[PDB]
Amino acid sequence: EAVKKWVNKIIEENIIAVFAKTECPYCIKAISILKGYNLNSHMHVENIEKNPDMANIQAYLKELTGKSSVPRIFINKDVVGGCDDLVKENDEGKLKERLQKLGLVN
Ligand SMILES: [Hg+2]
Repeated sequence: EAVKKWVNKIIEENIIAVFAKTECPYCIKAISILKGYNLNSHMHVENIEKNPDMANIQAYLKELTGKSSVPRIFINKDVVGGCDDLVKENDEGKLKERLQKLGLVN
């Protein structure tokens, strides 16, 4: 219950929520792509490897998204997925569309 509520609060209180691990190039790449849209002010990155409940958090992320791996990326509570999903959305114009709908890019 407590772990789920904690994860939920991160997803619900930040428009852009990224769950990450320590020194992971795909975490770093995804976060850099998002900051390249000047999303810093509405982004929260949570390092779940530096957490005693990493496995619980990952299991819940898999319940929510189908995958336990990080990075795990949510935008306005919608599941984006991992860095590869973000790259696809970015290259194909979907990411910009999402952000436009949120007033985050003009
Ligand atoms: Hg990627």
